[PDB]
Amino acid sequence: SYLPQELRDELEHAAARIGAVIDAIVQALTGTLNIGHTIEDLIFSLTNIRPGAVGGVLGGGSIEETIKRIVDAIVSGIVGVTGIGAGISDLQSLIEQISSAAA
Amino acid sequence: SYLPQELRDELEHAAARIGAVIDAIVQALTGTLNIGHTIEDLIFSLTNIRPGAVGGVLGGGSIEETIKRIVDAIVSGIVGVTGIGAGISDLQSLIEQISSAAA
Amino acid sequence: QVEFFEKPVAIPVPAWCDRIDAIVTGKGGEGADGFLGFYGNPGQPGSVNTVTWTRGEHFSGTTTILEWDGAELSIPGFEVSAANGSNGSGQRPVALGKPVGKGIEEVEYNGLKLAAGGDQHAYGGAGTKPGGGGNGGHWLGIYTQGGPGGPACAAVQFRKGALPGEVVGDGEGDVTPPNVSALHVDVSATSTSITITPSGA
Amino acid sequence: SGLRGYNVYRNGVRQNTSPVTELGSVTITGLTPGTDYSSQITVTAIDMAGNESEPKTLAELEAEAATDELSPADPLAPAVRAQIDALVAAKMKPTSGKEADGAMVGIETPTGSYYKAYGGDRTKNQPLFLEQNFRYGSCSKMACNTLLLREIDRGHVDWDDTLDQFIDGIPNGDKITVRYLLLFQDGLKDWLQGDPAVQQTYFLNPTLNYDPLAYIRASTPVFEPGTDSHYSNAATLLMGKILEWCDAEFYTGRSARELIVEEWKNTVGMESLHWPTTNYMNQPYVRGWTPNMALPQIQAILGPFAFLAGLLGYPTSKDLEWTAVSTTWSDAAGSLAGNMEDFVKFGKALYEGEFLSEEMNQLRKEIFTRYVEYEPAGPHQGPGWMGFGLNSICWGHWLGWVGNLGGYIAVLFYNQDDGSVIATMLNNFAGHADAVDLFYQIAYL
Repeated sequence: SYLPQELRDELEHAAARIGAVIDAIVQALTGTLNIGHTIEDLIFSLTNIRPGAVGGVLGGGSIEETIKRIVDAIVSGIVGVTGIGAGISDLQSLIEQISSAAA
Repeated sequence: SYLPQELRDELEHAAARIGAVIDAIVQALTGTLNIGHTIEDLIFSLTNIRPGAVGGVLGGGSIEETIKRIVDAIVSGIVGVTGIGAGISDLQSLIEQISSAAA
Repeated sequence: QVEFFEKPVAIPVPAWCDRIDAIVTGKGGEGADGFLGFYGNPGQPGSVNTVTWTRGEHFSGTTTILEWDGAELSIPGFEVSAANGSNGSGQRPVALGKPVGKGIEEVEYNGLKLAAGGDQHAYGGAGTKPGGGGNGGHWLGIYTQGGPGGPACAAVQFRKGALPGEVVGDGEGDVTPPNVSALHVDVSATSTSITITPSGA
Repeated sequence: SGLRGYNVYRNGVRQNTSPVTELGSVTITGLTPGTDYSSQITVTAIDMAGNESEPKTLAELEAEAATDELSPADPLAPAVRAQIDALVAAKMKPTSGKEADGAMVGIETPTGSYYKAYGGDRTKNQPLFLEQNFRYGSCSKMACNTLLLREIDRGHVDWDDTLDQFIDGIPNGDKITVRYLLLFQDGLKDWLQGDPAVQQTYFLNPTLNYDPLAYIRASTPVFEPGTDSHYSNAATLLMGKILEWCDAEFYTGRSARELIVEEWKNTVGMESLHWPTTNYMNQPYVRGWTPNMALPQIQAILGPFAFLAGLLGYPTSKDLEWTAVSTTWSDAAGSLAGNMEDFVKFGKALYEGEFLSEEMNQLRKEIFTRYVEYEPAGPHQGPGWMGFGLNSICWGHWLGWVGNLGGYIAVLFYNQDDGSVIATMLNNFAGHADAVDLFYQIAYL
């Protein structure tokens, strides 16, 4: 009469569902294959989110692919052949060489 | 027999742990230093995630460092001296000058 | 005329070219894995070596080729390379702060300049092109493993005419260790440690 | 071409992590005392191109790389040590109803000293050892108050000066004087010794970050300043604000985190002393522990009179590790860390009146306000009275503090007449009565 069965059956798991929700967040954001994470790991996860977990733009599946396509397209347009695996140092180098020839 | 000690000692904190999880999410995503956040503060946090919380690409620690490095590198290739604090207005201005000299 | 190499290639030296200037970078080191309450140490950045090769003295005729093997830059009868950065050894406690994978600086030589590879701040992130140190790892998920080192690169300039005050070199890059005959050290101690301050080379 | 820096190798292993600079430094560590290492340590310069000299051994540099001789501490008599060891055993986990996995005790007297570690911290094959760091907790209040007393000695603050001169927006900042901070006559509410909503967050989420100054600026005072004396964390925090103001108007600008560690680490030779900015403290450290406990039992341990209590409850199923905690929960209270030898040096420097004039060092031993009257539960418990001084809590002829932060209880007291120091440390949160009771038993012995 004080604590009904339909409440008692939910309380059976409520404490464990909070741990399951913490483990679900840490796995999605950091890629752990473990169980029993802490609120410290939750804070680490939510302050170091994978760029693979954020949806992309302009054709990218992720924000990692989106930025890589943008950098690769500038570098591919300057070098004149389609390619992959460029960096931000290539971007500065190749634009410095085109700016010089334009001047 | 109905509600064991090993359950009762977990139920002791279950309601508080949900509030601690809300407080942890809001702090990570907005940078508050408070306690006792609501599910409204939680929706605000999850719809306004800091770009400092999302890990970067191509050397950036965050997506904020990644985008700043890309824009600063293009402008530093055009102007020739390595620099920082470029904007998207510089990016359009300085690319229009190269385009004119190249034509 | 400037070319950048980051994959094995060979190209002919131009007819007009009185000399070739080159900057060459080592591969970066791989970062160490973290553990629990310990990060990995990041790998060190590749070394940077520079050379000028002059026509008549080092190369002649129209048969010449400039050949980059992926870690050494070469012409018939001469070659230049830079030492690979040391791998990350062991672990760093959390209280000493997040590992940073250091990049190669803005090196400049005879009016050819190599863009600075930025530092890598991502946990276990790959080293930046050129030659950057692979960052040290954390211990959760995809952040556990250390990053691979930044790949080796060359920047090469085909040039005409002398520069102000230039004198033709031996045709090697730098092959010489620092002069340690005047190296000096200050030492201090406790009951369980020794502190070294080296100087003067 | 160009020097990149220097690499130091010991026995062929590079001790350096990244090239040392032309007047930089590297520390080689875990060396055995007294031994010569001038044949083990070797130095090499490197160029930007990666060229490396063959190593020069420190003998060839004529450098005296021998480690210092071990300091000969004059020991206590073995009949006293046997009794101290029996006293510590009566507080640790093998005894019925005690939760402490391990303990440290640091005793110094005119007739000799004894530093010991006991038990463990749940690492597999590693019992406690005296090189390990622990949380000093609210013993940090003695470090904070003392620098304010030095600052009063310099006339940079007078006793009657009020909070509005140093910081904006504190409740009753017009009526709190500096004397009322030092003597805990500020009426301000406490965020860890009160407020169960805050306390649950501290226990359940200790790595969270907190603004306790914002809590003060929101709070309603418990009493008007000067009408009572009651234990305050807000006081020591606002002393940190007065000291940050001093480093702006005099000296050179610092935070309280910086100024409190610089002065004590340089003056008292406390080489391990630090204030953690991460959730963890420096290596190696004692791991800290707690039983899982009810909110009514957390309130009993975090309360102002907690060490008197019969904390024999909570026959719980399981324990939580409590090594990781944010120093923002305590700020100028709570936050210092270091090892047992440095914690006993801190007690010696508080006895000797370091930082203070001969006039302050008299005044400091004599002005007091009530903390708690009590009835002694046994013969080793002292006068039935304790009081707050200008930089300590008194218990009979002893001056000192009792504190915790997370899984660590630490006690530090010195005899005002004799100059003897007793330090005690328990690595379990449940130990808040036991470590203080242990101090009383060593003092009575």
